[PDB]
Amino acid sequence: VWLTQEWEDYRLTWKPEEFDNMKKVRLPSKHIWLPDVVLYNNADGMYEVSFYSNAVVSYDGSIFWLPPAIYKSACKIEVKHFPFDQQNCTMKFRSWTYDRTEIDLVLK
Amino acid sequence: ETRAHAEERLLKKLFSGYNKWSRPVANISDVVLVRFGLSIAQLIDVDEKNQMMTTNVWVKQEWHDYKLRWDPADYENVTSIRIPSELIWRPDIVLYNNADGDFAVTHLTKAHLFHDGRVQWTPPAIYKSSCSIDVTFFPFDQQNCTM
Ligand SMILES: *[C@@H]1O[C@H](CO)[C@@H](O)[C@H](O)[C@H]1NC(C)=O
Ligand SMILES: *[C@@H]1O[C@H](CO)[C@@H](O)[C@H](O)[C@H]1NC(C)=O
Ligand SMILES: *[C@@H]1O[C@H](CO)[C@@H](O)[C@H](O)[C@H]1NC(C)=O
Ligand SMILES: [Ca+2]
Repeated sequence: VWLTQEWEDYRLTWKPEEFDNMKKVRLPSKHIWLPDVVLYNNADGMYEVSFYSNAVVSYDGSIFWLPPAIYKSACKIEVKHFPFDQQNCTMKFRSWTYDRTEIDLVLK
Repeated sequence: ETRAHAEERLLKKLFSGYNKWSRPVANISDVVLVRFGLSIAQLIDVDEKNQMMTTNVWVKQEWHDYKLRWDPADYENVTSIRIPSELIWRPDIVLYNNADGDFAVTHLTKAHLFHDGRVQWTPPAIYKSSCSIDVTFFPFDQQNCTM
């Protein structure tokens, strides 16, 4: 999967005209504040994303982050109609650092 | 006046003279009281043949640090912060009966620090432990695996 994430960091703004009309730059995600969103129902105990890619920052303070991830989630398998069965496997994503009082999660 | 400057000031104050290799007690004779609790997320596997048990748990730990204290009135009523756990002293809790895994917590998430010194740290962990398996009444058996 690609875990697309977007938020506003007001401290990462700039006036484009002072910087040769640049509208966005890439900053290393390791060097900026990140919302620690991960998959809780993973099996094998892997939570984070695979690579920690770069983040695209806009001149107005908007952050767009698109890191890749290999996830091994656990799901209930229904065997009643095997091999004509359909499975319903869920993936739950949460902030392991911040609760609802500090960050809100919203579906794009 | 925004909370961000106040938190930055608080952080610069807390870790000015902080040593993370030092047991956080004012008096040498004092004992660090660590409240320890487990929370099982799932029972990944019970390996009867290899006599091993894989679990996914949250290791809840709580103690007091006498150097990480402040008055919220002087920092815009900031009562608690989240900090990386690798910046502070932590207890060295290890699983004795480890088998085919890690002894200690390896994830090192962020710790919740309150203004009275309380530190709350709840990293996740996947443990593979040893437990003798009794199969007298298989498949009606009841196993008793310890940690
Ligand atoms: C530490 O506690 C002991 C009693 O257990 C006391 O005799 C000693 O004076 C204390 N030291 C300090 C520096 O408070
Ligand atoms: C300060 O923070 C506490 C805890 O968040 C809150 O209950 C209180 O209303 C805030 N304001 C004052 C003046 O204490
Ligand atoms: C499970 O094993 C532990 C360790 O030997 C023992 O203390 C406990 O009483 C046992 N419980 C049962 C129900 O057998
Ligand atoms: Ca098994």
